[PDB]
Amino acid sequence: APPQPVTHLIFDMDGLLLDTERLYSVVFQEICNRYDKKYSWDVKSLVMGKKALEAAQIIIDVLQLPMSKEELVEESQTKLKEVFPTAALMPGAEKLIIHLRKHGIPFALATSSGSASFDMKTSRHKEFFSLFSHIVLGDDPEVQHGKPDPDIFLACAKRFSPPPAMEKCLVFEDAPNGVEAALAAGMQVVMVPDGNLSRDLTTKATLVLNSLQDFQPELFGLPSYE
Ligand SMILES: [Mg+2]
Repeated sequence: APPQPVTHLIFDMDGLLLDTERLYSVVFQEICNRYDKKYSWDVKSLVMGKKALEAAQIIIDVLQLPMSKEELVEESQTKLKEVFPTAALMPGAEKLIIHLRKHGIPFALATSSGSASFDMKTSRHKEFFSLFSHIVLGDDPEVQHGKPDPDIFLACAKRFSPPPAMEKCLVFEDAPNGVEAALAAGMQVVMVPDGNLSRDLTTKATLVLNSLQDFQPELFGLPSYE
């Protein structure tokens, strides 16, 4: 469907604004390989956008790992805490966010990451995340399930004042679960997937781009870059 104008933007964090998915990947690969299993792209495609416990359970079930979701979360989080602060902004992220800010376009963050993980990941980036109108995290009491459940995006949209119609919201996502959550919420979505994701999982979004650098805001009725 052709892109329609929007007034409010909602961003994913992991893999979209920050390069944190590579950190998850290295840690889960190390754990999976102990058990002679490969933490592969098909598995990643299932768990990106999920809350930590949800993701862990899926990894365990799909790869048949001999652990509980609680054990996998505890171990992986212990390892990830050491490296989360090294997260870096993705290409085009700063340019876009600063542009939206200048033009007073409301935008917010909607991430399945919990509080502690968010705090660690954003250690070097507090000035960037301070530009968001508001932030909804995965441990928000209003949000029961991770993506592809639409609740995190619905909750995020409802916290703008005044709240927009969902159809005037534009989501930015790197993950197929996030694309599905946006569509289920009645929102348009720009996907910026890793090119290793399958064709089937990267042909559902309103627009699919190789980089945020390629996003043309005017396509959605927003101001062009200066
Ligand atoms: Mg993501």
